[PDB]
Amino acid sequence: HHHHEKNITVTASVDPVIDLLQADGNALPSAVKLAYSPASKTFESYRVMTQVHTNDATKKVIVKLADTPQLTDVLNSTVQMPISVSWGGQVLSTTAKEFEAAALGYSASGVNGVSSSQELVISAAPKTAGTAPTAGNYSGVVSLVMTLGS
Amino acid sequence: HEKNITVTASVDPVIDLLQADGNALPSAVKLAYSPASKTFESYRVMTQVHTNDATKKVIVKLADTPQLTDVLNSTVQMPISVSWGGQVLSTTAKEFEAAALGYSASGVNGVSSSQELVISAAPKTAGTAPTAGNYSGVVSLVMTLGS
Amino acid sequence: HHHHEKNITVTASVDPVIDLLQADGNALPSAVKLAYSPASKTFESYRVMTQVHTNDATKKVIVKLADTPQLTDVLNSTVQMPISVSWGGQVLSTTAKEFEAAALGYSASGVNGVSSSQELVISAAPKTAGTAPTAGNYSGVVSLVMTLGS
Repeated sequence: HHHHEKNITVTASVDPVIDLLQADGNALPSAVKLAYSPASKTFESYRVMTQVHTNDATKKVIVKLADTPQLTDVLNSTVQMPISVSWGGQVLSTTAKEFEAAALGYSASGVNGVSSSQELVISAAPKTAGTAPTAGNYSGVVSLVMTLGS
Repeated sequence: HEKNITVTASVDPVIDLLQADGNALPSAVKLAYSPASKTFESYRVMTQVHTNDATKKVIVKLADTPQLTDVLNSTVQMPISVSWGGQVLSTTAKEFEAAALGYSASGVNGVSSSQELVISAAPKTAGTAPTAGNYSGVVSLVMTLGS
Repeated sequence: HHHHEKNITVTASVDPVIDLLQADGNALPSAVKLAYSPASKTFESYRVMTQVHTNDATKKVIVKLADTPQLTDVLNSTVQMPISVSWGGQVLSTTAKEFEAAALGYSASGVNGVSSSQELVISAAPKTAGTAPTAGNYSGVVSLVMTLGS
């Protein structure tokens, strides 16, 4: 008699060669929010455990940021705070870092092609410590580029 | 210091499917594809029927056959599959008897025992990777109370 | 080689003086969805554990709502279900309530400038008490305003 409808939008970003997924099998979120503490004068970092999945485990995994990430006041371009990104214990930047199979622990993981868990950390700090940031809403993009080759 | 929290709700006063933990189901899910295993990680959540009448059957169908479609290329699609209460769902409705849904084992009036909801997808051809891109689709659940 | 770009938008709402974070450090969510049960005829309350982070732990904290929050039918603005908000064991309102420093347990927390944890509860009720709500999609905003007193 009564008809109830429920629409759930399903999405996927597919890469056939390489991707970085959460260690729990989920997709990484497209957006994260960092909290700033007026008490500790620091941001609470975003930390997530991830695994690289690849279609060839004989190749090297190369990781770099497409650009230097910044939190920028959405009302004032001039007002910025740097973002720091670490993955698998390595500070990432615009200069590429190479990760070899042994170091990614492919054999350890237990499914072929998939790395051991590595932590991804995204965080931020004010440009100069001691000086509190200016109030506002801030935005930026961590552009993670990862390549397979050799 | 202003802090804004948007709060929403979708209300059905006769029947709804909620999470088994009491939360609402999400309006959207994101599925991860692994280039290593060539498969998608399924979305799995335990659910309960909440209903104004627990003596009726619950009939469940999909309004349309769900697909993941390349946002930039309509011609490139992958099938989505949906399971509920241990049954593969389709455009043809499945009937769940009131007794099967375990209302008397739940211990809460009008709340069914838990039933797993599974959404997943697979490449069009098994063992062959799909093409790179961003894909999207709707699972359109239709549930009715029998008379 | 093959390159896969993955862009993660990072945002922050920065307040230098005072802010309310989740008790685990993360930012509060920007949105919550309340379930309505046709079985119990109630909305499930959203509850989250929170801490005040402040640059002065000696000051009273004043908390109010900017407007009386409503769950309003997105198709009909005249169908409003009242939203109720409590924080730290107090029902909040557009009329301010004050929380003394001593009461917020800054000195019981392990951390300078961080209060003891305080529960935030958001819930709602039907437009007319004792009568089920009409089917629809509803939306509203809980605007929380918090300043330091004396």
